[PDB]
Amino acid sequence: QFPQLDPATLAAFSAAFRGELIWPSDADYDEARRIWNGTIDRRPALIARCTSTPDVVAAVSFARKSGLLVAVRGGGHSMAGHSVCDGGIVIDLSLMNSIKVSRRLRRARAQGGCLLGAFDTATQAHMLATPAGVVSHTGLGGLVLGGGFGWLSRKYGLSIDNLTSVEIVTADGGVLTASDTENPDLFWAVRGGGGNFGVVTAFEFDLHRVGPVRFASTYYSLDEGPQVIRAWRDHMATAPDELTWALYLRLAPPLPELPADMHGKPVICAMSCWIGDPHEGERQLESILHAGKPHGLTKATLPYRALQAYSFPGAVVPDRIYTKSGYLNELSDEATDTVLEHAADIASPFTQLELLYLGGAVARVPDDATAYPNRQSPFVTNLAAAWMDPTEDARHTAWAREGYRALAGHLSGGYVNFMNPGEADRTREAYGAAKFERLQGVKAKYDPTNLFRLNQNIPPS
Amino acid sequence: QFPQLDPATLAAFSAAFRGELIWPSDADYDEARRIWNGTIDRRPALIARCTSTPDVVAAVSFARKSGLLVAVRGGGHSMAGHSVCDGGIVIDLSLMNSIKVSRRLRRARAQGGCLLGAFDTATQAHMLATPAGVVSHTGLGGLVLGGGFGWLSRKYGLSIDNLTSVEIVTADGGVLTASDTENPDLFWAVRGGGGNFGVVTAFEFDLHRVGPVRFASTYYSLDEGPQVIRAWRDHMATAPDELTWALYLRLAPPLPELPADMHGKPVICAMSCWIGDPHEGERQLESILHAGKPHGLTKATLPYRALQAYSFPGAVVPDRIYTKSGYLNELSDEATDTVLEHAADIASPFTQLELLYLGGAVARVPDDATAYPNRQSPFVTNLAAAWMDPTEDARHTAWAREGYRALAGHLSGGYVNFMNPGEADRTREAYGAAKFERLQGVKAKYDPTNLFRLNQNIPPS
Ligand SMILES: Cc1cc2nc3c(=O)[nH]c(=O)nc-3n(C[C@H](O)[C@H](O)[C@H](O)COP(=O)(O)OP(=O)(O)OC[C@H]3O[C@@H](n4cnc5c(N)ncnc54)[C@H](O)[C@@H]3O)c2cc1C
Ligand SMILES: Cc1cc2nc3c(=O)[nH]c(=O)nc-3n(C[C@H](O)[C@H](O)[C@H](O)COP(=O)(O)OP(=O)(O)OC[C@H]3O[C@@H](n4cnc5c(N)ncnc54)[C@H](O)[C@@H]3O)c2cc1C
Ligand SMILES: O=C(CC(=O)c1ccccc1)CC(=O)C(F)(F)F
Ligand SMILES: O=C(CC(=O)c1ccccc1)CC(=O)C(F)(F)F
Repeated sequence: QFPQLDPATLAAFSAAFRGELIWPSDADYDEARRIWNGTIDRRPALIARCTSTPDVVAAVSFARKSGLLVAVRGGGHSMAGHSVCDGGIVIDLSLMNSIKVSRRLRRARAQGGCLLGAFDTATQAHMLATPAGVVSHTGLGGLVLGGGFGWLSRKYGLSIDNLTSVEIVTADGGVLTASDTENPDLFWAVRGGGGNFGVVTAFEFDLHRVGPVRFASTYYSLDEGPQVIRAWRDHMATAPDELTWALYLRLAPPLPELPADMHGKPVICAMSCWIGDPHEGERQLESILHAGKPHGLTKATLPYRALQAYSFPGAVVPDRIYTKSGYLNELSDEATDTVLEHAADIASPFTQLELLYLGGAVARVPDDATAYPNRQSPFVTNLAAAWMDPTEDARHTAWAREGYRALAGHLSGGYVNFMNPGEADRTREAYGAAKFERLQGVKAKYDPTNLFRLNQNIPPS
Repeated sequence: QFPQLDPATLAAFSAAFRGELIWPSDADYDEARRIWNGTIDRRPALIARCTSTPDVVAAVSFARKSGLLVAVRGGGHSMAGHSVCDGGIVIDLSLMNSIKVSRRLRRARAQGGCLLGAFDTATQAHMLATPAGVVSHTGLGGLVLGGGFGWLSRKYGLSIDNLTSVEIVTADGGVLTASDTENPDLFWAVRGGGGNFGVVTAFEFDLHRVGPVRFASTYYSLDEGPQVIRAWRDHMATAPDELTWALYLRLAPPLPELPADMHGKPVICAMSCWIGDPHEGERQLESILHAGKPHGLTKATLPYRALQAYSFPGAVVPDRIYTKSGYLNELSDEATDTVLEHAADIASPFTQLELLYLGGAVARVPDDATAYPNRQSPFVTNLAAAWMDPTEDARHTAWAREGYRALAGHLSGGYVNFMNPGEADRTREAYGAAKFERLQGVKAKYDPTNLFRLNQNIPPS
């Protein structure tokens, strides 16, 4: 926490760095070191808030020279706690939030510290968008490096499927460009390979015109769980790419649109949207809403920016979280029953057992085209425990691990961006052997000393 | 646009500036010089995209030494076209979008180029907010310096009512902090006096906790205008601060929630929200939704960030705009009829005649406490023509001027941030004589040469 540093290499860093430095003695240190996963309580020797690419070069080089463990932070959403370290340096990108958008080229260049909501605001000024995650204050950086999925993904692919280049700072302090035509081996690896290869300071995306979206959210009783889940699974198998429909098993929020009868009881929350014409969307959504008897139905026609901002309306931000996630190639009636049993046990009002259906454009990309594994598995399930009181940690964590073990014969792979702090050992199985090995080769080339290891780490071959 | 610059002056600027320059021969120049108001077609000698406070110091000094007319650009929303100039320099802040939020202090520091949606994203990560306008890609900078109102204003005031300090670069290249206790004269003047005093590079705000908001929008036939507008004005006179209710008279958008037979015909779109508990909001919104026969009702409980992203769901971004706006102290039956007559003539599908009710917290601040005038007028009307085809300019512009002139006996003052490119002469009546004199005094002190004059301009002394 107070390691001895070399005064000469500290002063050279300071001279070369235009951003802000936050030391352990500083008033803002305890807030600056907090990340969204509040179970993670670590104490860096230094937080370096970078403001440009040359800042990130100076910070990488200073870390390498001084032997400080490197954490990189974009939006601080790491479910595994990777964006903070004990006794090392946090290369904190959160002030590097600039976005340039060309309407004529349908292109955006976003800095590596952007939040999604900043990005979506900027592109939507021109009625443009590209796929990203569903919660606005997530970081672009970590989300994209792992793949990135959300409402636009069935239609337009993963975030990475719209990424045309990056600017990246490597472990040796060099600044590279990677694209299809420049360092393409690195360009393959960053599209799914996390922060293993360097600090991405700029991302360039192709964009799509996305106008108003018909959206619906409704809640179903768990008494109708099997019918509603089976309807969802069957429907999604043949659904237009334009339809996205997700199920969140959770206690019913105390909202005025729901009867007070249901508040605080486990329910299915179904969220759906039509990426396309809203009149068509109204027809499509009406056709799926009666999977069970709907309660607390909200339907609206939203700019895409508002769809992105919608998830989720609650009164309190959860402090502590723990997640267990995997993909499924099929969701059987037996797995459905398992999901429903484990959902009925949910204790916290912030916890959700999520059932997502990807496929569509995501699955049309060939498997070997990027480092993102599992494109062909259309289901994702995430036991997303969240709560407030640290004395409850063992109970919440146990719930998520029990549900995972019960589902484990159905599950395959894992999204690197849903891994928890204990899941370092899941990397090889997440990627599979052929991808894991190709990534190790890229690692050997670009980060042979594994300078960047606070991630779902790929050691160099 | 191709002026002769001094090589020593230019070189000095180059050495001190770390942002991006855009020259007239560059491929991105025509896109970079476009502003939201597409009727404004100007060709600067240089666009300087600043990335830091020192960048702005360098651009200001360069402009002063070179005699280049200065445009300052935040989000580019100027109804008057002030953020681009022929032959001068645009000090372009749009890459200065960083925001730091302290949850524990309930404070945000935001750079002068931020978009609202970026700010709201950042504060909402903590369930915090402060008031700002209702269209997410508006710039923070110009909106705040003229006062800044939106959904949170009846409860929490203008943006400026939550401002605690600014960092500002003045005409002589100096960097100052202004606050209640530091350069307080300047701090008075920036709260409502526009960009007249310098380039604001950072704004610091107090924040509030703002959880889910109950929201409604519904459309009434314009045949019910008399009763709807009467209900609105009478209800708002005694309404809780928590209620905000605005009327947009427009052609009905072709949305699936509306019957096809109302598409494209004159209606009143009413939008309302309760800033407070959502069960209470449901009861309050239900009580006002029958001002006329409601059609196309949308009711939702939204995160405040989604409320901010909502305005407005349309499929096309209007290229050309023209606004005429004023305040009213009261809204008589005869003014009501005048508005309704003028609204029945609307031609473009993007044009709206807006009727806002402010009051609440905005009117509880003493009139002399900031440079914002007209606090005690609760009504704002804005004839906001918007269209696509340049051959239609004379027609749309006439509609707006005609409605304004018909209302002018009822109107007082004017919001500087709704002024059109032809309204330079409205500055003294907008502020009133005492405020305008005090502002000229502050101007003589901080901008004695009127270097910053692309704004609703206050000449010194
Ligand atoms: C509430 C919430 C909702 C989410 N929803 C979705 C969703 O809808 N879809 C989805 O796909 N994912 C989603 N996620 C998961 C998310 O993709 C991961 O948590 C992601 O890693 C977050 O990125 P970040 O920059 O915010 O996180 P951080 O904790 O800052 O970083 C995560 C990892 O990326 C690295 N990193 C970050 N920025 C850079 C960079 N610029 N260059 C190099 N390395 C970098 C870090 O070193 C770390 O290894 C969500 C997360 C949260 C917490
Ligand atoms: C679609 C739309 C919706 C709007 N809705 C609302 C609303 O709900 N509420 C409301 O109050 N207003 C609203 N407005 C009006 C708005 O407040 C003004 O248009 C505002 O001036 C825009 O600021 P900007 O930075 O985007 O514009 P710009 O055109 O970049 O700047 C406008 C003025 O401010 C100066 N300037 C900008 N940034 C700075 C800075 N950092 N320091 C010094 N000078 C600066 C410029 O020199 C210029 O004089 C809206 C505008 C638009 C176009
Ligand atoms: O739902 C998500 C995951 C998701 O990406 C998604 C959700 C709906 C539609 C498309 C994609 C965010 C979330 O709450 C999580 F906890 F899982 F992280
Ligand atoms: O009509 C508005 C709305 C506005 O400021 C407002 C709207 C609702 C509540 C409080 C304030 C401004 C705007 O976005 C426009 F450009 F059209 F003028």
